[PDB]
Amino acid sequence: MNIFEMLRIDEGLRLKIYKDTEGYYTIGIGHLLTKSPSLNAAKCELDKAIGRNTNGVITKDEAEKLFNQDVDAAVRGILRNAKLKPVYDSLDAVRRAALINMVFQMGETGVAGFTNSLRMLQQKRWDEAAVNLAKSRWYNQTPNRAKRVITTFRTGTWDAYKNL
Amino acid sequence: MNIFEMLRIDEGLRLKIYKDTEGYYTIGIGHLLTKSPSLNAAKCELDKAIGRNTNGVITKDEAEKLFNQDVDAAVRGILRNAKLKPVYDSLDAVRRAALINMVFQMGETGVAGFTNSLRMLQQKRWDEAAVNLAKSRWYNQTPNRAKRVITTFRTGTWDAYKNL
Repeated sequence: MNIFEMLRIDEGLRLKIYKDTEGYYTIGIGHLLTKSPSLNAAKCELDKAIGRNTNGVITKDEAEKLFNQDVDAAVRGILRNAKLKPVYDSLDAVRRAALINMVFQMGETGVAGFTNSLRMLQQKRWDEAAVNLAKSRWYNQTPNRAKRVITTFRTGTWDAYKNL
Repeated sequence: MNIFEMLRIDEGLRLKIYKDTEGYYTIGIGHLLTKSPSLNAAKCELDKAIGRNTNGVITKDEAEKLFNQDVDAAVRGILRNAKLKPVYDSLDAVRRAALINMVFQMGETGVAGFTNSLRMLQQKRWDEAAVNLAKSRWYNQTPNRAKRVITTFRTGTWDAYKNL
């Protein structure tokens, strides 16, 4: 297990534009196209992301390339951010995947706002961090993935992703 | 006077996205970005049309390139269409500009639907064509330009664009 397998489980794979559970247009492995309610906006953003007139449908290799870029963007965002980098640097490889997962989903700015949870993870207070993360808006926005990500931070194991 | 000067008068020039009188996002010299109500859709379509992240603002040379492409697209659309080509081929240079003007605005499919007006222009019944065009939905959608374009078809002169 690693960050790629973890996110494949949390995001699933689609080759056509679809709306996530919050209503946002998404494609590939969790690639957010726009938060605009406009399908035409999403269709244009897709064409921009891929470099051709896709007519709303991508290939398997195109999905993999976007996923590679999106994971790298999350790591880049962590590394540039003064609140995220120290936490990332302090974590073991499994817990680093849980952090990248959160930034992949919510972005650098969003995750950097989890001030108290970040502090608890840096202090290695795993149980208290898990309790605190479960109070966040994130926990109800995407509950299935949030519970698995929190188990990962709590335990430092892949228990939540076993057999998935 | 020619088609370029004619359209500069009818469309005006803007270097930032604006909405036309029908509410559609437009830029440059009458370059329609989208009929979607979404500004985000329009912003993405602009980036696609130009080939860079424009942040909603283009250069004078970029406006000229889009205008060159858009006039050529209108001529290409006339030449491929069985209802438009015979009319175009029959018209003098001034009246051909009035026809290109209409196709630049409404598209090949749209203008090809003016069955009776097209027939009258091919038959050189200028007065009757002018009366008939003034009954169309186009005449009330964009009345200032429609009156000038109709004068051009009626007279075969540039009278309607003199000093503008």
